[PDB]
Amino acid sequence: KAFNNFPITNKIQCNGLFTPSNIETLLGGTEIGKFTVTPKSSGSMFLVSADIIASRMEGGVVLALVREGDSKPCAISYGYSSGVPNLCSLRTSITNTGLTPTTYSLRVGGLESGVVWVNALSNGNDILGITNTSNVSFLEVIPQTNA
Amino acid sequence: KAFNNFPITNKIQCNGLFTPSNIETLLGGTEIGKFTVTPKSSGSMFLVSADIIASRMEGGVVLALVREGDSKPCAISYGYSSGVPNLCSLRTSITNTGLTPTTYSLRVGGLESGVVWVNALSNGNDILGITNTSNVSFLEVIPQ
Amino acid sequence: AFNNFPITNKIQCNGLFTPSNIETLLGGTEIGKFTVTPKSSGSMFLVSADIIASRMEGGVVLALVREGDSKPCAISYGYSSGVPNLCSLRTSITNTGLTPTTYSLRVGGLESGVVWVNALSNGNDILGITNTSNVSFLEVIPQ
Ligand SMILES: [K+]
Repeated sequence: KAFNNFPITNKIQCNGLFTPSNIETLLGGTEIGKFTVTPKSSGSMFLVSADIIASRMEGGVVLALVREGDSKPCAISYGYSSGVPNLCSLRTSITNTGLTPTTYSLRVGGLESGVVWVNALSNGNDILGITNTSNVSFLEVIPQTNA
Repeated sequence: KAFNNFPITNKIQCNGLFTPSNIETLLGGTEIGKFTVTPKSSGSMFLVSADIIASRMEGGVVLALVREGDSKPCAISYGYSSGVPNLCSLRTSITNTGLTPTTYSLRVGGLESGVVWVNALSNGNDILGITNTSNVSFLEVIPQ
Repeated sequence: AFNNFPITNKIQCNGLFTPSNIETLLGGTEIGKFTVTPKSSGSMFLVSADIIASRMEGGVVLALVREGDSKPCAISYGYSSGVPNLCSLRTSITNTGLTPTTYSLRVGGLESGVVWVNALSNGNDILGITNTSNVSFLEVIPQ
């Protein structure tokens, strides 16, 4: 079937917040990447893993995956930073509805308040003075029919 | 080769602690899911990933995977929450014996003290006012 | 091909990661070495390191080094408040042949601080038992 990895090496200032008002809309957080994938197989799943290096002053990080054409996220996850960079992750298994190429958008933002930096320290400076890499991968798998 | 994903969306208050006296028993934590998988290949392994949204007042979260029929966990992992929700994960490779369906239970609880809420804020409220989703997946693979 | 490499020892990771050593081989403490051989050409390895780590309040750094290189090919970040927490590295590396290749995983403090792997910050067993961190290599064919 399919495997696709999408590295994200850009630094992103995510000043877009996630709130109870915007969480089920398209307005929450800040987009950090877009990814187009095509299932090879009927009846398959995409196992999606976003593993994002992020910093913020003490608080929560929200990640939201949006299928282009939908009006709200199809998966939402949560991370944390104390001030120092931490891996913030989203895992989901999406049931595929055909063989049409589909574009997903990943958005990142503070839980209710605060600015989140992706691939940087909490002030936007390079972590350890270098370029860092976050990753979003899509792995197509066939789920087992359980007897 | 078998694959299955098991979403978990209930808000669950995990009052069961993990302690040095219960960690090698079936009594630690609070069960948050139970899953039955069937290997298609003999001598395979399951790559298991539990990714659980959890909150607790400042402290450690423990995750334990228990194979039904065993007397203690076959895998143990650790997570953290400051009070705000955070993903707490267990990732392991588990050996399969034969082709019969096998049932696994996932337990979550505080490291030695504290209450852990799964899929909720530390007071049991909905995170961002919505239903939230945790996942446990099993991917069958042939080891080298 | 799938290969899993469990790491069970209690390891004091006293080697720091600093701006001066991050792009060298000198950062961190090696916690494991893994030799894998791609079965298919054009393939990638999906690498997942999930390491139980503790330190006094602060950042944990993880670096994967491929034998022959002068610096890490993947770097990730974790956190501990003083109690053990899973610190992870995820990456996809492109395979270049069908010959065995050796990788090294190093863990250390972000700029300062001792990190313990598979242990409390004083080197005691967590919950009084042996604990397990894992590094796996799953060979897959890309698009
Ligand atoms: K903290």
